[PDB]
Amino acid sequence: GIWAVVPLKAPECAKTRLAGVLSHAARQALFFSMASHVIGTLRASPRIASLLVVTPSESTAEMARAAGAEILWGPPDEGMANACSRAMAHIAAAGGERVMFVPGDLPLLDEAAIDMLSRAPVDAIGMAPNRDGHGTNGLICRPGAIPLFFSGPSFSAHQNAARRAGIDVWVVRSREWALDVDLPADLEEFESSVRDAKRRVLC
Ligand SMILES: Nc1nc2c(ncn2[C@@H]2O[C@H](COP(=O)(O)OP(=O)(O)OC[C@@H](O)C(=O)O)[C@@H](O)[C@H]2O)c(=O)[nH]1
Ligand SMILES: [Cl-]
Ligand SMILES: [Mg+2]
Ligand SMILES: [Mg+2]
Repeated sequence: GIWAVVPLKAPECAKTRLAGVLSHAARQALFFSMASHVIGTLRASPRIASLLVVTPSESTAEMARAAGAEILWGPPDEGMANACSRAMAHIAAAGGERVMFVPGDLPLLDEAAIDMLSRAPVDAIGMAPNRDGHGTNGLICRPGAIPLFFSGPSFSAHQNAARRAGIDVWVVRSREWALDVDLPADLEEFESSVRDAKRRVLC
């Protein structure tokens, strides 16, 4: 009985840390591409009972419904932590057993990745770090086990929240969880695994 929660911005103010290397339109294109991939991946997962997108944008909300998500309104520019917290409280009020927070910028995410994080015991915090190992690209818990600390040194914050509460932690590290696209270096790493995949799978 896992609810998946994908927080998503307005497309006109998405991936601001790529504004040096992509145009306004190139950032919208990458934002939508990655988000319907994340949403579509969770939607096809036999492990995801329900799928909620949190967004302030009619544009984002229509794309998300079309990909099969239910929609929760959030105000703009509150950050991932408060958008996920809003959803967690709605899901908790509504009887939700477990919730998995997944950002919309994981272009390599697969069924294998969802399955592994969903195999954390119900009474633990499941936690998937980013490539530099300071951030959090997935967390699954009982609604209300810890408060949320997404963005910045989030991995540290989550681990410390679990320690304080004496709650077990299951860390899941993989190529597919770790690469979120925020920075130019991140986009190039994405581009580079997509060329590897032409060669390995095709030629
Ligand atoms: N509804 C709502 N959605 C938002 C908002 N702010 C951003 N998001 C979404 O939260 C997700 C991650 O934003 P991003 O800039 O990639 O965060 P990042 O630095 O990688 O760190 C987050 C997490 O991965 C971590 O490492 O702790 C994306 O799907 C954003 O669109 C917002 O105020 N409202
Ligand atoms: Cl974004
Ligand atoms: Mg990110
Ligand atoms: Mg990140």
